[PDB]
Amino acid sequence: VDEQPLENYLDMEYFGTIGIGTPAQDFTVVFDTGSSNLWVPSVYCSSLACTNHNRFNPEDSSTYQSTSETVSITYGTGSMTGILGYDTVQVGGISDTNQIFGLSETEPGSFLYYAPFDGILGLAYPSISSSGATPVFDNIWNQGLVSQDLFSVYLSADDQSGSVVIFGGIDSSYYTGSLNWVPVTVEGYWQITVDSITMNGEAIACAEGCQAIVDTGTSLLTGPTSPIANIQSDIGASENSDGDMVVSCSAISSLPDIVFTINGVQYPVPPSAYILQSEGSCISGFQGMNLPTESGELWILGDVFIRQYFTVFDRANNQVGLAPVA
Amino acid sequence: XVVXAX
Repeated sequence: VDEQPLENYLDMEYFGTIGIGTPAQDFTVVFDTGSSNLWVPSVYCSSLACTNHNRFNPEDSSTYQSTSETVSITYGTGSMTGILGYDTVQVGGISDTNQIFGLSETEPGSFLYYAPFDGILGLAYPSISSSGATPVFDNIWNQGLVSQDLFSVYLSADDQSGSVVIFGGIDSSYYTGSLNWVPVTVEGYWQITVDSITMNGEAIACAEGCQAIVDTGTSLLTGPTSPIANIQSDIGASENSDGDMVVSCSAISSLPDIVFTINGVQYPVPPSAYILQSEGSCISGFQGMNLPTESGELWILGDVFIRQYFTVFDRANNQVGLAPVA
Repeated sequence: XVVXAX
Protein backbone atom coordinates (compact mmCIF):
# COMPACT_ATOMS: atom_id res chain seq x y z
CA VAL A 1 0.00 0.00 0.00
CA ASP A 2 1.17 3.37 -1.30
CA GLU A 3 1.46 6.56 0.87
CA GLN A 4 2.37 10.16 -0.04
CA PRO A 5 3.46 12.27 3.02
CA LEU A 6 2.18 15.86 2.79
CA GLU A 7 3.72 18.95 4.36
CA ASN A 8 1.27 21.08 6.39
CA TYR A 9 1.86 24.81 5.77
CA LEU A 10 0.19 26.92 8.56
CA ASP A 11 -3.05 24.79 8.46
CA MET A 12 -3.86 26.53 5.11
CA GLU A 13 -2.14 24.43 2.40
CA TYR A 14 -1.11 20.77 2.10
CA PHE A 15 1.40 19.72 -0.52
CA GLY A 16 3.79 16.85 -1.29
CA THR A 17 6.74 16.17 -3.61
CA ILE A 18 6.28 14.41 -6.99
CA GLY A 19 8.88 13.39 -9.62
CA ILE A 20 8.24 14.10 -13.33
CA GLY A 21 10.47 12.71 -16.15
CA THR A 22 13.51 10.41 -16.63
CA PRO A 23 15.49 11.19 -14.55
CA ALA A 24 12.84 12.64 -12.14
CA GLN A 25 12.71 16.42 -11.73
CA ASP A 26 11.10 17.09 -8.29
CA PHE A 27 8.14 19.49 -7.71
CA THR A 28 5.84 20.24 -4.76
CA VAL A 29 2.12 20.00 -5.69
CA VAL A 30 -1.14 20.67 -3.72
CA PHE A 31 -3.11 17.39 -3.70
CA ASP A 32 -6.38 18.96 -4.64
CA THR A 33 -9.74 17.15 -4.53
CA GLY A 34 -11.38 20.30 -5.98
CA SER A 35 -9.69 20.09 -9.47
CA SER A 36 -8.70 17.35 -11.88
CA ASN A 37 -5.60 18.58 -13.78
CA LEU A 38 -1.97 18.08 -13.01
CA TRP A 39 0.35 20.91 -13.93
CA VAL A 40 3.78 22.26 -12.88
CA PRO A 41 5.82 25.39 -13.94
CA SER A 42 7.99 24.96 -17.08
CA VAL A 43 10.90 26.70 -18.92
CA TYR A 44 8.27 28.10 -21.34
CA CYS A 45 7.04 30.31 -18.47
CA SER A 46 8.37 33.78 -17.77
CA SER A 47 5.72 34.98 -15.28
CA LEU A 48 6.98 36.16 -11.87
CA ALA A 49 5.73 32.90 -10.13
CA CYS A 50 7.67 30.76 -12.67
CA THR A 51 10.98 32.56 -11.78
CA ASN A 52 10.94 31.48 -8.06
CA HIS A 53 9.48 27.93 -8.32
CA ASN A 54 10.93 24.76 -9.90
CA ARG A 55 10.46 24.64 -13.69
CA PHE A 56 10.03 21.43 -15.75
CA ASN A 57 12.66 21.28 -18.48
CA PRO A 58 11.32 18.86 -21.21
CA GLU A 59 14.80 18.76 -22.94
CA ASP A 60 16.23 16.94 -19.89
CA SER A 61 13.71 14.03 -19.85
CA SER A 62 14.20 10.89 -22.02
CA THR A 63 10.50 9.94 -21.65
CA TYR A 64 8.85 13.26 -22.60
CA GLN A 65 6.31 13.27 -25.42
CA SER A 66 4.96 16.64 -26.71
CA THR A 67 1.52 17.58 -27.91
CA SER A 68 0.23 20.59 -29.87
CA GLU A 69 -2.63 21.14 -27.30
CA THR A 70 -2.97 23.76 -24.59
CA VAL A 71 -4.66 23.94 -21.21
CA SER A 72 -6.12 26.94 -19.32
CA ILE A 73 -7.32 26.49 -15.66
CA THR A 74 -9.01 29.10 -13.42
CA TYR A 75 -9.09 28.44 -9.64
CA GLY A 76 -10.81 30.35 -6.82
CA THR A 77 -7.25 31.51 -6.06
CA GLY A 78 -4.82 31.59 -9.03
CA SER A 79 -4.88 30.62 -12.72
CA MET A 80 -2.58 29.25 -15.38
CA THR A 81 -2.19 28.60 -19.09
CA GLY A 82 0.09 25.88 -20.46
CA ILE A 83 0.84 23.24 -23.03
CA LEU A 84 -0.05 19.61 -22.49
CA GLY A 85 2.77 17.02 -22.54
CA TYR A 86 3.17 13.32 -21.58
CA ASP A 87 5.71 11.94 -19.10
CA THR A 88 6.20 9.51 -16.15
CA VAL A 89 4.99 10.95 -12.84
CA GLN A 90 6.26 9.37 -9.58
CA VAL A 91 3.51 9.82 -6.99
CA GLY A 92 3.13 7.94 -3.69
CA GLY A 93 5.59 5.16 -4.72
CA ILE A 94 3.63 4.63 -7.99
CA SER A 95 5.38 5.10 -11.37
CA ASP A 96 2.45 6.62 -13.33
CA THR A 97 3.64 6.19 -16.90
CA ASN A 98 2.26 8.09 -19.91
CA GLN A 99 0.66 10.83 -17.79
CA ILE A 100 -0.70 13.91 -19.53
CA PHE A 101 0.13 17.07 -17.57
CA GLY A 102 0.33 20.82 -18.17
CA LEU A 103 3.64 22.68 -18.47
CA SER A 104 2.87 26.31 -17.52
CA GLU A 105 3.24 29.15 -20.02
CA THR A 106 1.70 31.91 -17.86
CA GLU A 107 0.94 32.03 -14.14
CA PRO A 108 -0.45 35.60 -13.71
CA GLY A 109 -0.74 37.45 -10.37
CA SER A 110 0.79 37.60 -6.87
CA PHE A 111 -1.00 34.53 -5.35
CA LEU A 112 1.12 31.89 -7.15
CA TYR A 113 4.29 34.08 -6.54
CA TYR A 114 4.01 33.92 -2.70
CA ALA A 115 2.65 30.30 -2.53
CA PRO A 116 5.24 27.65 -1.33
CA PHE A 117 4.03 24.93 -3.77
CA ASP A 118 5.07 24.64 -7.51
CA GLY A 119 1.86 23.12 -9.02
CA ILE A 120 -1.44 21.32 -8.39
CA LEU A 121 -2.31 17.61 -8.66
CA GLY A 122 -6.08 17.40 -9.02
CA LEU A 123 -7.90 14.37 -7.58
CA ALA A 124 -11.50 15.02 -8.76
CA TYR A 125 -13.51 13.56 -11.70
CA PRO A 126 -12.52 13.69 -15.45
CA SER A 127 -15.66 15.68 -16.38
CA ILE A 128 -14.19 18.91 -14.88
CA SER A 129 -10.66 18.37 -16.33
CA SER A 130 -9.58 21.30 -18.53
CA SER A 131 -8.91 20.20 -22.12
CA GLY A 132 -10.31 16.76 -21.08
CA ALA A 133 -6.78 15.82 -19.81
CA THR A 134 -6.71 12.39 -17.98
CA PRO A 135 -6.38 13.07 -14.17
CA VAL A 136 -3.50 11.28 -12.31
CA PHE A 137 -5.69 8.88 -10.30
CA ASP A 138 -7.70 7.94 -13.43
CA ASN A 139 -4.45 7.13 -15.28
CA ILE A 140 -3.14 5.09 -12.24
CA TRP A 141 -6.39 3.03 -12.11
CA ASN A 142 -6.60 2.53 -15.95
CA GLN A 143 -3.02 1.13 -15.96
CA GLY A 144 -3.88 -1.33 -13.08
CA LEU A 145 -1.26 0.26 -10.79
CA VAL A 146 -3.55 -0.02 -7.70
CA SER A 147 -6.09 -2.71 -6.69
CA GLN A 148 -8.60 -0.53 -4.86
CA ASP A 149 -10.08 2.35 -6.91
CA LEU A 150 -9.93 4.74 -3.97
CA PHE A 151 -7.65 7.03 -2.08
CA SER A 152 -7.82 8.44 1.43
CA VAL A 153 -6.64 11.61 3.12
CA TYR A 154 -5.54 12.45 6.62
CA LEU A 155 -4.73 16.13 7.18
CA SER A 156 -2.83 17.01 10.38
CA ALA A 157 -3.61 19.95 12.70
CA ASP A 158 -1.40 22.62 14.38
CA ASP A 159 1.45 22.57 11.76
CA GLN A 160 2.29 18.94 12.65
CA SER A 161 3.88 16.21 10.45
CA GLY A 162 1.78 13.18 9.57
CA SER A 163 -0.63 14.33 6.82
CA VAL A 164 -0.90 11.59 4.13
CA VAL A 165 -2.73 10.71 0.96
CA ILE A 166 -3.07 6.92 0.73
CA PHE A 167 -3.48 5.68 -2.88
CA GLY A 168 -5.42 2.44 -3.26
CA GLY A 169 -6.09 1.84 0.45
CA ILE A 170 -7.41 2.82 3.84
CA ASP A 171 -5.49 2.85 7.09
CA SER A 172 -7.88 2.30 10.05
CA SER A 173 -5.12 3.59 12.40
CA TYR A 174 -6.23 7.16 11.43
CA TYR A 175 -9.92 7.07 12.50
CA THR A 176 -12.25 5.92 15.29
CA GLY A 177 -15.32 3.75 14.82
CA SER A 178 -16.53 2.77 11.33
CA LEU A 179 -16.64 4.76 8.09
CA ASN A 180 -19.96 6.32 7.16
CA TRP A 181 -20.47 6.34 3.38
CA VAL A 182 -22.11 9.29 1.51
CA PRO A 183 -23.21 8.98 -2.19
CA VAL A 184 -21.71 11.51 -4.64
CA THR A 185 -24.64 13.46 -6.12
CA VAL A 186 -22.88 14.94 -9.17
CA GLU A 187 -19.68 13.38 -10.58
CA GLY A 188 -17.32 16.38 -11.14
CA TYR A 189 -16.10 17.67 -7.82
CA TRP A 190 -16.51 15.24 -4.87
CA GLN A 191 -20.04 16.59 -4.40
CA ILE A 192 -22.45 15.47 -1.63
CA THR A 193 -25.73 16.70 -0.03
CA VAL A 194 -25.48 18.38 3.38
CA ASP A 195 -28.85 17.79 5.05
CA SER A 196 -28.53 20.83 7.32
CA ILE A 197 -26.17 23.08 9.27
CA THR A 198 -27.19 23.51 12.93
CA MET A 199 -26.12 25.26 16.18
CA ASN A 200 -27.94 24.55 19.53
CA GLY A 201 -30.61 22.50 17.66
CA GLU A 202 -31.50 25.42 15.27
CA ALA A 203 -30.68 25.46 11.48
CA ILE A 204 -28.37 28.45 10.87
CA ALA A 205 -28.04 27.66 7.11
CA CYS A 206 -29.11 24.98 4.59
CA ALA A 207 -32.34 24.16 6.55
CA GLU A 208 -33.68 21.96 3.72
CA GLY A 209 -30.39 20.66 2.38
CA CYS A 210 -27.64 22.10 0.19
CA GLN A 211 -24.83 20.84 -2.14
CA ALA A 212 -21.28 20.77 -0.83
CA ILE A 213 -17.92 19.62 -2.22
CA VAL A 214 -15.18 17.94 -0.16
CA ASP A 215 -12.04 19.89 -1.08
CA THR A 216 -8.58 19.31 0.32
CA GLY A 217 -7.42 22.33 -1.72
CA THR A 218 -9.69 24.88 0.05
CA SER A 219 -8.39 26.22 3.39
CA LEU A 220 -11.71 27.34 5.01
CA LEU A 221 -15.44 26.41 5.20
CA THR A 222 -16.95 28.19 2.21
CA GLY A 223 -20.57 28.89 1.27
CA PRO A 224 -22.87 31.45 -0.50
CA THR A 225 -22.36 35.05 0.78
CA SER A 226 -25.86 35.49 2.35
CA PRO A 227 -25.98 32.30 4.62
CA ILE A 228 -22.28 32.90 5.50
CA ALA A 229 -23.12 36.49 6.63
CA ASN A 230 -25.75 34.87 8.95
CA ILE A 231 -23.17 32.36 10.35
CA GLN A 232 -20.68 35.24 10.99
CA SER A 233 -23.33 37.10 13.10
CA ASP A 234 -24.10 33.86 15.02
CA ILE A 235 -20.43 33.22 16.03
CA GLY A 236 -19.84 36.93 16.92
CA ALA A 237 -17.51 37.85 14.04
CA SER A 238 -17.11 41.47 12.84
CA GLU A 239 -15.15 42.83 9.84
CA ASN A 240 -11.87 44.34 11.13
CA SER A 241 -9.89 47.34 9.76
CA ASP A 242 -8.08 45.12 7.19
CA GLY A 243 -11.15 43.18 5.81
CA ASP A 244 -10.53 40.14 8.11
CA MET A 245 -13.53 38.64 9.96
CA VAL A 246 -12.43 38.60 13.64
CA VAL A 247 -13.83 37.08 16.78
CA SER A 248 -12.51 37.40 20.34
CA CYS A 249 -10.03 34.63 21.23
CA SER A 250 -11.54 34.33 24.75
CA ALA A 251 -14.89 33.36 23.12
CA ILE A 252 -13.71 29.85 21.87
CA SER A 253 -14.47 28.69 25.50
CA SER A 254 -18.20 29.64 25.22
CA LEU A 255 -19.25 28.92 21.60
CA PRO A 256 -21.24 25.77 20.61
CA ASP A 257 -20.36 23.24 17.89
CA ILE A 258 -21.62 23.85 14.39
CA VAL A 259 -23.03 20.55 13.14
CA PHE A 260 -23.08 19.45 9.50
CA THR A 261 -25.67 16.68 9.16
CA ILE A 262 -24.67 14.49 6.23
CA ASN A 263 -26.79 11.42 5.22
CA GLY A 264 -28.61 11.60 8.58
CA VAL A 265 -25.28 11.52 10.52
CA GLN A 266 -24.08 14.41 12.67
CA TYR A 267 -20.57 15.84 11.99
CA PRO A 268 -19.80 18.50 14.67
CA VAL A 269 -17.08 21.05 14.05
CA PRO A 270 -15.88 22.50 17.44
CA PRO A 271 -15.06 26.28 17.94
CA SER A 272 -11.38 25.34 18.39
CA ALA A 273 -11.54 24.08 14.72
CA TYR A 274 -13.81 26.74 13.15
CA ILE A 275 -12.05 29.76 14.81
CA LEU A 276 -8.44 29.93 13.56
CA GLN A 277 -5.39 31.28 15.50
CA SER A 278 -3.68 33.68 13.02
CA GLU A 279 -0.97 36.36 13.41
CA GLY A 280 -1.86 36.96 17.12
CA SER A 281 -5.65 37.27 16.74
CA CYS A 282 -8.55 34.87 16.15
CA ILE A 283 -10.37 34.77 12.80
CA SER A 284 -13.51 33.05 11.44
CA GLY A 285 -12.92 29.82 9.50
CA PHE A 286 -16.01 30.70 7.40
CA GLN A 287 -15.57 32.51 4.09
CA GLY A 288 -18.16 33.95 1.73
CA MET A 289 -17.96 32.83 -1.91
CA ASN A 290 -20.56 32.15 -4.61
CA LEU A 291 -19.92 29.15 -6.94
CA PRO A 292 -23.22 28.65 -8.92
CA THR A 293 -23.73 25.33 -10.76
CA GLU A 294 -26.40 23.20 -12.49
CA SER A 295 -27.26 21.93 -8.95
CA GLY A 296 -27.44 25.28 -7.05
CA GLU A 297 -24.81 27.24 -5.11
CA LEU A 298 -22.05 25.15 -3.57
CA TRP A 299 -20.61 25.02 -0.08
CA ILE A 300 -17.00 23.87 0.30
CA LEU A 301 -16.01 21.49 3.08
CA GLY A 302 -12.41 22.73 3.11
CA ASP A 303 -9.45 21.87 5.34
CA VAL A 304 -11.25 23.04 8.54
CA PHE A 305 -13.69 20.11 8.09
CA ILE A 306 -11.21 17.47 6.72
CA ARG A 307 -8.86 17.91 9.70
CA GLN A 308 -11.73 16.72 11.92
CA TYR A 309 -12.75 13.85 9.61
CA PHE A 310 -10.61 11.22 7.88
CA THR A 311 -11.88 11.15 4.29
CA VAL A 312 -12.01 8.31 1.82
CA PHE A 313 -12.75 9.07 -1.85
CA ASP A 314 -14.10 5.94 -3.51
CA ARG A 315 -14.21 5.93 -7.32
CA ALA A 316 -15.45 2.27 -7.62
CA ASN A 317 -18.78 3.12 -5.90
CA ASN A 318 -18.85 6.96 -6.25
CA GLN A 319 -18.96 7.53 -2.48
CA VAL A 320 -17.08 9.55 0.12
CA GLY A 321 -16.28 7.88 3.47
CA LEU A 322 -16.02 9.94 6.67
CA ALA A 323 -14.92 9.05 10.17
CA PRO A 324 -13.64 11.13 13.15
CA VAL A 325 -9.83 11.38 13.28
CA ALA A 326 -8.17 9.34 16.06
CA UNK B 1 -5.92 31.35 1.85
CA VAL B 2 -6.45 28.82 -0.90
CA VAL B 3 -9.61 28.00 -2.93
CA UNK B 4 -8.54 25.31 -5.49
CA ALA B 5 -11.31 24.79 -10.13
CA UNK B 6 -14.09 27.09 -11.49
